[PDB]
Amino acid sequence: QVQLQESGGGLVQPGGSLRLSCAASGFTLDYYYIGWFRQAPGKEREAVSCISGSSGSTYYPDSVKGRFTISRDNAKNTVYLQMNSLKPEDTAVYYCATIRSSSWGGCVHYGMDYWGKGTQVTVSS
Amino acid sequence: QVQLQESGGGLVQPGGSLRLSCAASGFTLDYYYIGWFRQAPGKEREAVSCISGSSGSTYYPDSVKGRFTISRDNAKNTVYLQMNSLKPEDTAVYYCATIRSSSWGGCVHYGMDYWGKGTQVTV
Amino acid sequence: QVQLQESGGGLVQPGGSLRLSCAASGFTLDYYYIGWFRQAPGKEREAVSCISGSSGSTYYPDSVKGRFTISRDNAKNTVYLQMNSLKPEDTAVYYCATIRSSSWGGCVHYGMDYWGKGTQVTVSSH
Amino acid sequence: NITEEFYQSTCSAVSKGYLSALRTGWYTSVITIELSNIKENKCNGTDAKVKLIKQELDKYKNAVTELQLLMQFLGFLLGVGSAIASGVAVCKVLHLEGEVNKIKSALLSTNKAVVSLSNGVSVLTFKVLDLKNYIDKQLLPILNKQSCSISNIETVIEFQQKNNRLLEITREFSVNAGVTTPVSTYMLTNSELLSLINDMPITNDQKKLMSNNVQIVRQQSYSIMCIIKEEVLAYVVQLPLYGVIDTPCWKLHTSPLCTTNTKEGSNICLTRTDRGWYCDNAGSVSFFPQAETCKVQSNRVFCDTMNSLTLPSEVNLCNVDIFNPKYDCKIMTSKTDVSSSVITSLGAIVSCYGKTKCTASNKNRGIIKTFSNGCDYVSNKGVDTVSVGNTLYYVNKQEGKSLYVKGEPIINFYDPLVFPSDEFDASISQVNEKINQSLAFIRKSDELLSAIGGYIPEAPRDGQAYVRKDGEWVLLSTFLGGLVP
Amino acid sequence: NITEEFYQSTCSAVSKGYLSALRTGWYTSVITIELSNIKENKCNGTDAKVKLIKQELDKYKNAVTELQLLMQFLGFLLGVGSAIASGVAVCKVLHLEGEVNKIKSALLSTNKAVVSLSNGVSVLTFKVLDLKNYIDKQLLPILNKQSCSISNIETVIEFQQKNNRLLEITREFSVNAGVTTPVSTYMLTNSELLSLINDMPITNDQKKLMSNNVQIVRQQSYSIMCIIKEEVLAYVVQLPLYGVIDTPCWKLHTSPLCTTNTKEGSNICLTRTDRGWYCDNAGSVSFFPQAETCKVQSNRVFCDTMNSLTLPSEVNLCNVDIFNPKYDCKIMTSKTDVSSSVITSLGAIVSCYGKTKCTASNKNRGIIKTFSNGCDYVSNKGVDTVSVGNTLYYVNKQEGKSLYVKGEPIINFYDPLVFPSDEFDASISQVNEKINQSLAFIRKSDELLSAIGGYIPEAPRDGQAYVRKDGEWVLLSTFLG
Amino acid sequence: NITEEFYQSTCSAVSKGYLSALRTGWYTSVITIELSNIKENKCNGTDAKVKLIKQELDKYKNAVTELQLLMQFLGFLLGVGSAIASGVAVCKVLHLEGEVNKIKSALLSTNKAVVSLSNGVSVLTFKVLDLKNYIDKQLLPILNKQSCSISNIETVIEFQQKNNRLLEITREFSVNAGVTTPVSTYMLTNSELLSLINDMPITNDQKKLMSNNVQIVRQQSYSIMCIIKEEVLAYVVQLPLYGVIDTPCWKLHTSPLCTTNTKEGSNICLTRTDRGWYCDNAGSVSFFPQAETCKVQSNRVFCDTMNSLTLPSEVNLCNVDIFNPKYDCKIMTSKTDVSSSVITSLGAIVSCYGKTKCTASNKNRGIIKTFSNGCDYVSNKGVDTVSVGNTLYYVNKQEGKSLYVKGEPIINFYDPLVFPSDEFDASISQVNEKINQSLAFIRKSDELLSAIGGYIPEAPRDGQAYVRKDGEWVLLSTFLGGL
Ligand SMILES: *[C@@H]1O[C@H](CO)[C@@H](O)[C@H](O)[C@H]1NC(C)=O
Ligand SMILES: *[C@@H]1O[C@H](CO)[C@@H](O)[C@H](O)[C@H]1NC(C)=O
Ligand SMILES: *[C@@H]1O[C@H](CO)[C@@H](O)[C@H](O)[C@H]1NC(C)=O
Repeated sequence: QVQLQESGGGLVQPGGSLRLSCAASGFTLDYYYIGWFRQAPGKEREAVSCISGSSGSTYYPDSVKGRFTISRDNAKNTVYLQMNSLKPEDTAVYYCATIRSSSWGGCVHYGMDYWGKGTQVTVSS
Repeated sequence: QVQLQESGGGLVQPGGSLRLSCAASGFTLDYYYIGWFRQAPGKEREAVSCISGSSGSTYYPDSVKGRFTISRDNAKNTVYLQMNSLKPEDTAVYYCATIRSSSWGGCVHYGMDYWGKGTQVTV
Repeated sequence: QVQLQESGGGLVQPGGSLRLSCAASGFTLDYYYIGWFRQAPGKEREAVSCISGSSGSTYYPDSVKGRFTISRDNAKNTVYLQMNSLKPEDTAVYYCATIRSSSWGGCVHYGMDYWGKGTQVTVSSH
Repeated sequence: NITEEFYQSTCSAVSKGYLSALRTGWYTSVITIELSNIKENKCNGTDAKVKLIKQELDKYKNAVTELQLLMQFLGFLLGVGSAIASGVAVCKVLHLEGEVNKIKSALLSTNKAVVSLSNGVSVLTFKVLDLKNYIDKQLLPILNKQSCSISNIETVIEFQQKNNRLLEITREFSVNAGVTTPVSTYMLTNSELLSLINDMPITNDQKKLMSNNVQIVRQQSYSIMCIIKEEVLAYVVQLPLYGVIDTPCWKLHTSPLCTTNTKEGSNICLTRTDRGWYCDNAGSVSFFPQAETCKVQSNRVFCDTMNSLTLPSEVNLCNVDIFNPKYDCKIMTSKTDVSSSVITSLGAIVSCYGKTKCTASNKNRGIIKTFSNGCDYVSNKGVDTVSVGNTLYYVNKQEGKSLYVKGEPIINFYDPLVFPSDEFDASISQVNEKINQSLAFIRKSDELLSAIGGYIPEAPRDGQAYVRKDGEWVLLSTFLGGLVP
Repeated sequence: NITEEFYQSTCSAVSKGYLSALRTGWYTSVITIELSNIKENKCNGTDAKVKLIKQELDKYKNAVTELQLLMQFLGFLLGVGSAIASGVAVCKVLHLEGEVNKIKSALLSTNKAVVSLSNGVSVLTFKVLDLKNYIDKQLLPILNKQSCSISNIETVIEFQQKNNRLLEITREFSVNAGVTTPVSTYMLTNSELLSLINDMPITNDQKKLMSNNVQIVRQQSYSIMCIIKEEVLAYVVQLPLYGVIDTPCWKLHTSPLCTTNTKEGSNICLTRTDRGWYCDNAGSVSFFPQAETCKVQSNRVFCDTMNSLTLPSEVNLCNVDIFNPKYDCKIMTSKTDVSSSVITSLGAIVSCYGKTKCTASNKNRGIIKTFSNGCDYVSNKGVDTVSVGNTLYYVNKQEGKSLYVKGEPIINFYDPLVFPSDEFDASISQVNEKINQSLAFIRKSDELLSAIGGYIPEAPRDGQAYVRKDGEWVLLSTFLG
Repeated sequence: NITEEFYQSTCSAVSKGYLSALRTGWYTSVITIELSNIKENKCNGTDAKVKLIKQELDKYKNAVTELQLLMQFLGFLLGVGSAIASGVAVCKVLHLEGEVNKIKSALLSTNKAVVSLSNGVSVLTFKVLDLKNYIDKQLLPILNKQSCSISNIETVIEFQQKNNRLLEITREFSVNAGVTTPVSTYMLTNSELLSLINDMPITNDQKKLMSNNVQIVRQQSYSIMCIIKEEVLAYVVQLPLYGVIDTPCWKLHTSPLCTTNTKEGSNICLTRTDRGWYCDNAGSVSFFPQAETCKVQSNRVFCDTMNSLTLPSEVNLCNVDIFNPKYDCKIMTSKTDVSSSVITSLGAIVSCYGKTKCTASNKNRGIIKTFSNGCDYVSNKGVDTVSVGNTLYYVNKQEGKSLYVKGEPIINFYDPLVFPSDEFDASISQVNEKINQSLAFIRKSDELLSAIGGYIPEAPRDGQAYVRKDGEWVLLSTFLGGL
């Protein structure tokens, strides 16, 4: 039942914008936390944005706060990561993940229950 | 069943003495604390004297201690408050009250379970 | 069932050595602590040596530590107290005692469950 | 004077001679610390003495800020109370507008005062620490001007001493969410408490009891952080009122009473479940099933009526006659015959069953008694320890005489074939009821099986009549030879 | 907004209007104190100040050694966790080779840092006290030479202030076997905790909740003494993660419901056993049977999911219709009609039985209601105390409206002759089941007992023929003559 | 070398490899603080240093006065002890005349001494603080005369340091009615405790065990305020004696085993109630039903025999064969099919019933297993957390091998129609006993109703004789001639 599917990856120029989408099927959002994660080559995978399914409250690490914003559309059952003013250091595979709020343990890759297969974003000259 | 009846009120001159009586009916004293309270006109009601039904131990606030003494007569089932060297500021309505020692919560007007209707003393 | 039998008492000269034996019958040592106690004339009875039936760990009071050693022979079911460099102050009746480790409460005469009838040791010179 | 009785018949023991001290009510006092209103600490100082003051002054400010953020067996039968409901209510009144001003005006020229609240409640008030006066009159000269007129260390030490109490009160409250118990000596010193008690609206006998047992009073008290407003720190201290004193008390100890058959699965057991503290109180008996909620000091027993049931005085009868018709004594039944001991006031009850080794020893003699299977008892006279299985128990050594009351263990009065062994929350009458029902169904079923085994089957189904002879059906014709002529 | 409903039919009451704060997870932070490595204390000085320094200095050394020795009703239905399993795991990783150096290097130029441990977990790290810097820059000049430069008294006092935190932290751990809770302000000051919360990987809603309720956060946290190695003292602080906030909560209060017949041995009782806190949570209901495990702050209720059951939302039905077919409401039964009271959020339930005196009083008026036998309720408006027997209860004075829902007490719907009174862990369907079973066994048995007098017994075995007349056997011989 | 076995048949698991440390006895030591006897402090001095001395001196006097007023699942099967009976008894003896003098005299030339009390008990005594010597040699020379010889500020401070221990000891006792536990470092420092242990009448193995685990010793000790008399303050410290060490221990975890039928409430459940810590001990097994009363330090487990039952070693059979004829295994029954998990030493037991979502996840993969209805188990190898309903459990990460023992859940062996599901304090045989009784009355009563219809009803009652023919009663006269 439960699946996640990221899309919207591609080559961006620095300072440009890109929106990623994560379609949820098989469960309801309200009961979950939705997160965006990224892993650049060779580097350990790191959190980027979390949102509460119920309250819509969000968490942004210091590194992307201001540049990245996460949103959700209940009618379309989809969670979005808008990326603004992209920098080459943002080149990574971006993963969608979720965890039931009952089991919530922070916006950490080891604290997630379901994972999408990812979509590659590349910021290049 | 439970009733209280104060008596002995009247007009007194300053420096005079007066004894009030409180007849208990409907319960036994041994299981209760008996208190004398007074409320002067316009003023909030205040404690005056408590006694233990069991031990006969007594409590007097500072203002009347020495002048007022409380005693009990088991044979007559009545509690007495003797007042000596009375002052005009003692003019008040004097109420008899009681509470079960099981529910005892101090010699305070908010800590009583049954109240007599009072008898007026004027100095 | 349970019995203790001390032996090896006798007249020793000061500076001499003596070995006492304590035969256990009726119970298993593994579950117990075995102690040697002594009572000199007029004095209260005092501990001298304890041993664990299981681990073989031992306890010697300050007064005899170094001079006295306790041992056990699993094959013979017997506990031995070797006494070296004996002093006249060591003259006493030596008792074997035991307590279940479940009830262990120290190497003290008031902390024992079974007692032997004793064996007399005298350090003297006619 | 302490005595004890062991009842062999019911495997229980009553210790008596105790005197009551029951918390029946609550008194709420208001403890205040007058605070200094110190914003910025104007100083260019780099002098050691003033430096100590700024770290210490900072501890004072931090504590205020910190406190401000803060305010933004049969026990299952007991009811459920709200332990600090009275204190919180008084604290609630202090939050009403104008209310703090009443208290604040009252305590300017004395440290002790009675104040009537807007809801009519008259409370005793205590200024236990004046930090406002101290900082504003002593250290204020170095702190209120950029230009800083310095400070010395003997003054510094004095400041550390006075400020420390505020820090500890804050500390205690910070890890107890503003409600502490027992009330510590930082919250309330021994002298402070004593004068509080002396000025309390209670009788003299009560004043004496509390003063001789202030350590108990503290454990039954609550400190409730209440409000910080207009340089006044106030916490409510909720003190116990002991409205029942010097009534007889007794402690009921109970232990399992089982049959002693050799086969381990053939035994039945019974245990009085009504163990706990009992006190005469106002014509009834206050029963405290969880005896650990009571604290004993010599022969005085302090309990809280919040942890009691109120029982008819006939409850005492379970001790003299457990089958008495006037009170239904509570028991549980089982088949779990494990060994244990209950150390009583003046001895030990030993329930030794199955193959367990159970003994009692003396200090100097060693093992002096080996218990046989059953429920038994030994007094603390000449006995120092008891061992049941792998468990060693030290007995209580208090002086007093014991009485061993002999009687056949009542578990012998039950027929194991109809004994309800799976009753946990039971009683004598309930068990009796089920036994009567099991016996009823055996009277009736045996009558039924008898009458049925008595009945004869059908006779043959042919055109012939049958009569009954010698346990079988015989033809009627057989017996008619001779009617002619 | 708090309201309350009393159900006369089941002797229970529900208080609602509460907001949830459930600990769903754990965050582990690493708190460090940088230590000084001081062997011998060289001075032949017998000056009071150096003497004070030497006695106080000994207290520092003793603390390190001491810390070194250190690191070498339906509650029974709950599961069993390992409260500090996550914290302990992080501490175990810190003992691994190279690991402390990672932390120590990380905190070289800042007091706050995110450090990835060797297993990939990124923990927040905090150097909260540098005693190394203090002794090596302050005291090293007086203690590291024969000729001893032997200052004034304000330094003695000063050493005591910096050292005091270390001594108290050490003090706490020594009597708690390296694990303390609540987390004291010695373990973690108010400012430290607040910034920890601020730097935590959580939502803004969570950050706001935790910062406004730090006294609760401390009580739901653990401090785990972890390691002393290479002049670093480190303990793990295990902090609650609140993944459920602002969902509706309600508290169910219950009390025994008994029949009130005059004959004492004739009464039967029943009590709803499902009392405790309830919170809506993810389409289900989180149930906390031991309500003392929850802490209430105004209308916010802090609980731990470790102490909950997860129930179908149909569990709410026990409140409106206890015989509803969709959820089997849990109850206990007895014949023990003892009197008691349950103080609720907004009033008081009184179970008054037998000859017990049960009353309610006002502040100024005194006794205003005497309860009759049965289960009843009063709101806290105009009522101040309740007395049951010798037990006085003060009621809660919080504002809110109560609703008394009338209905016949259900214990009256049961026939006492087949009522199972020795059910401790029971429920509505199970009790119904036994009554059906008890009724089955008396119908069937009476059907059997009816078959006594109607069938014919054996005739005598004396070699004589018998016929049947008037309900007994008669000799055939009788009729042929 | 910790291992674990899960038994699917009974929804339980045993963790082994632990070593015992059982408190079997008590040692009572007497800790003393030598006091100064200082009435009035006559001085009109208004020097700050002397002023500090008068406030601190008052704290000392207040502490003394204050201390003086002071001295004027299957746990329900456990017995009831008196925890400080031995300590209190030693304290009672200390109130006897001459007794304090013996101790006071003993510690005259040493701070550590063994003293035999009047009832013959030989106790270790320890003077841990000499305030008498400090005040009489430091403070007393300056307060001697009205005219007061002002002490340097550094001397005053030293007094605060020495006196502070007394204030804290008094503080602890004041809020604990003279009995504290655990024993704080104010009552007894680590060096003091360590030397106490070293001088104790115990084996070297015990000395080794206690010294390496002093923090546990503190938690299992009591400090009992005893007496202040003749300038001697004395409190008894009651220390644990560990007479059983290094015997095998194991911990039994249990969880509800229920049927998984579709119809809600049609299910029956069973739970082993004998969970807790178990230790081999002297040919028997010591059983601690409330496993929270024991503390585990690595693979060592500290328990108190005061909280145990002593059971036949055959109790272990419930692990291998719960229907064994030699020990009647204890169980509870219910219809309460709620979901939960029990975190074990090396994994997690999961009881997942009804509509509950029950899963186990890994750190990096996320959810890796979804449990089906029933009782199941997963090891901690490759699993990091477990969620049952809305409850997240972190699992223990200790190294060790697990064994999954397959077997049919025994609840399947029961007919739900005669199953006693409301047994709380039950056992295997008792449940059988009740099942047999319900089955007996159904065999027999149905046996009886059958064959009742086989018997002949009564003949007419009209004073006429009847014989039997063709299944009915016929008048005898019919077969005669009227004769
Ligand atoms: C049990 O039956 C006997 C006689 O059949 C009667 O005397 C007794 O009162 C009954 N008790 C109960 C509890 O039914
Ligand atoms: C009890 O029996 C009635 C019929 O007599 C039936 O309608 C009801 O469903 C049964 N309930 C239970 C719990 O057995
Ligand atoms: C129950 O009855 C069976 C026979 O059907 C018998 O084998 C078994 O031993 C009995 N068990 C008990 C506990 O009576």
